Amino acid sequence: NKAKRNAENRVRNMKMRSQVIQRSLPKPTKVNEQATRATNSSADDMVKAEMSKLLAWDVDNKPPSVIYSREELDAAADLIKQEAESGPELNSLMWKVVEQ
Amino acid sequence: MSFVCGISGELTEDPVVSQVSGHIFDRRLIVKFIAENGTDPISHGELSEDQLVSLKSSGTSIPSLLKMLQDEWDTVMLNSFSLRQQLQIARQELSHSLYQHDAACRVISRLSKELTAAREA
Amino acid sequence: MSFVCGISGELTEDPVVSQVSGHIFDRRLIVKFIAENGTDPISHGELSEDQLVSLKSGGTGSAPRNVSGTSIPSLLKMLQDEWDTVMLNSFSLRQQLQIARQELSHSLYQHDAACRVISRLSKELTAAREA
Amino acid sequence: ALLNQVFKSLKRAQDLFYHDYAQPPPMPEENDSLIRSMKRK
Repeated sequence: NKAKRNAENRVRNMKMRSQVIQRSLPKPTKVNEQATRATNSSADDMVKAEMSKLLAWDVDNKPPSVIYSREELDAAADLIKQEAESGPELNSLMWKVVEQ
Repeated sequence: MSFVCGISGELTEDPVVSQVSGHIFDRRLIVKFIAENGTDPISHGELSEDQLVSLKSSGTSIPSLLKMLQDEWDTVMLNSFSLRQQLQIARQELSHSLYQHDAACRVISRLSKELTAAREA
Repeated sequence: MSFVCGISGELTEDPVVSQVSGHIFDRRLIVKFIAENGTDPISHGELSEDQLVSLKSGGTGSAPRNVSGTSIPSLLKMLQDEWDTVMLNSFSLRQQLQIARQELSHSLYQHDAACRVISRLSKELTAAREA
Repeated sequence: ALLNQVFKSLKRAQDLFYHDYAQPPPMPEENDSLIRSMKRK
């Protein structure tokens, strides 16, 4: 009960965290209020709104009012990558323009 | 002939090829790579110091050569710094991209649940 | 004498080299070793009395030993060791940058995720009203 | 061209990490340790 049952819950809860937390990727020291601004008129804006809640959860430890399971988020992620196409391959032209 | 090392990207006085990949290295770098990593730097297969096959093969002024070392060393360090700077930018872009993805999953999850209400109104 | 025998671990007064050897031996050691063993103490090559040559010092012209610690060879050596380290560091940085840059290029779904949301919300805005 | 999408993605990533811009670029622990291990050898 104290070990592997909690350890399952530890990794289970860690699987609910954003992939930034799970990979230990960089996250900002403060949630920039200038970057989070949006027109509240496009699909990109409402994604940016929810993104602000994820950043608060990871930077401020201010969790969202609801958190979806890994199964719901994975089923949602599946719906993204089945739609997306023609994603750019890495090439020397990309290396040129990123340097620019 | 000019031979270019796959680790450094520079000419070598002692070109060596690895049988685990067929890429050409400076003997001294690859031995130090093996002695630290134990692997081929390009193919990531197991590699050892006996597996290297050797390839076949005026001055100007001492202050001039020392000034070439100075300018060249600043170029190598500029490369090392900009790699660290570009690496963190790559990590910052990546974490933002994952944040856009995870926020998009929250939106798609949210909307797909709200779309069930129209079947039970 | 400042050479230390590789077998006995004590300082020589009669240093000897042979063509199949590499570690130093004493003359008064190797001749009895030839008699009992006949065999090189380190390489196990066959030993014979014509192979042994004895070292000497202090001949005319012999350069004075540099004791000051700094030298041109040792500085060029350590500058070379710096360069090897910095290139292997830069290589592993360049490798990590390539991996991170690669996957973020593949992860560029943002425009296509947005179109799916637009498609989803425009369905919702009709589903919200046909009831 | 890819440059436009790269620009917009980089600009947003920079803007989100704006409070970190004054910090120097880090040295990864793997890279720092492999320098030290080679020096020790």
